[PDB]
Amino acid sequence: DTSPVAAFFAACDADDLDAAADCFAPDGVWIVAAGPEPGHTYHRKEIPGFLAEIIGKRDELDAAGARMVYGDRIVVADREFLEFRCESATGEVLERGVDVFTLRDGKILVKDVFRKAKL
Amino acid sequence: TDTSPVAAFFAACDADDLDAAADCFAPDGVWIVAAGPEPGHTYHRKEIPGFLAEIIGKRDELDAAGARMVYGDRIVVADREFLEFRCESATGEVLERGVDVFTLRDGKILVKDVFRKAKL
Ligand code: NA
Repeated sequence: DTSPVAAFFAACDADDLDAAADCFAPDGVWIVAAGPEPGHTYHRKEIPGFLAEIIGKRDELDAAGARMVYGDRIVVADREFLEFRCESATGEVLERGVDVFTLRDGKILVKDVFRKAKL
Repeated sequence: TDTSPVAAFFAACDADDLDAAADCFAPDGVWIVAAGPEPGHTYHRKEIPGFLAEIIGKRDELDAAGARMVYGDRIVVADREFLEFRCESATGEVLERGVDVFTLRDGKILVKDVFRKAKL
């Protein structure tokens, strides 16, 4: 499996944040679900700092008893699709969404995050 | 015209045949909108006709305001289709953006699961 998406998640589980950032193309972006665009585009120079923050949040939520549950990673041509949800210790869903990846030359060109929301 | 119930659903909407649109859903099919307490809100089959009527009225006013829906290509795999969408103003400002995840069963839509970008 040569997917940079698989490589990205393996890097994050190993806490190898430099290897995780290197799964993105030189012009790659990470577009989070919330922000003015709507959404917010993190450019490549911003991904290391963002990764550090989200890995910290992952560890805190894990310590608080929550867990991330991923669906099947689905690949079609140059796109990968991945559903996810974070559940608390009670099963309450804390976040649910889907990642849409666009790949180019074996690197992540776009990680585009979409979410469910409360009112 | 593709026989996929996703293609059929959008064809019926464009044709303003809202009964035909709803019948693209399985008898136990659901439409999970992006926002609600779940998070999201699950509309069951019997509630889909009333919800469809609302969004079509919203579509018609946005269309009259010069906005347009721009759909990606339907990406088909396993028992599922993925469809990105965005609503743009007459000048290209993005008003809405998201992706539909369709779970299919026996030629009907079992789940339409809507995910979105959001402003703060
Ligand atoms: Na078809």
